[PDB]
Amino acid sequence: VAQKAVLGYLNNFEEVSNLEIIAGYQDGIDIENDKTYFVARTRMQPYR
Amino acid sequence: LYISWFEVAEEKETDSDGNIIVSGRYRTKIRLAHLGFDGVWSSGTTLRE
Amino acid sequence: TAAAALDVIPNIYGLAVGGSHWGAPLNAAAEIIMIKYQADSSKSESLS
Repeated sequence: VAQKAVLGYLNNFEEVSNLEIIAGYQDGIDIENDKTYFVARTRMQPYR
Repeated sequence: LYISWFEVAEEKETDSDGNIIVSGRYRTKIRLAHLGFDGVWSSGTTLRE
Repeated sequence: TAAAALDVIPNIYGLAVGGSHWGAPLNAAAEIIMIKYQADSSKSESLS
């Protein structure tokens, strides 16, 4: 049962490792010590 | 293991005056798939090279 | 993906063009959200 459980995760894992960053929000006009949010998606389809 | 298709499709190349030669370039596509580590498909994507 | 394919491009072209089913994705989201409950309330029967 463990092998079915392991491979069911390992199929999903590779899509996450291939995620592509599209844009990032700088703190309006400020610099240094920023939280700097970023947005990313799956390449294989634009779904996620 | 990977699998693929070629799409066969029609739509009119409609002219504003209307036309008979409604043909030439269509948004046909080419599609790819693969089966994962348990045999279910996922990468059923459209590269359309 | 079916709801998106019924939306992103038209059904028909000619003197009249269109047929994109406006509500299709948001109408589909409620079914996706519903399905979680039947599984988790039967995982509770498995673990019971």
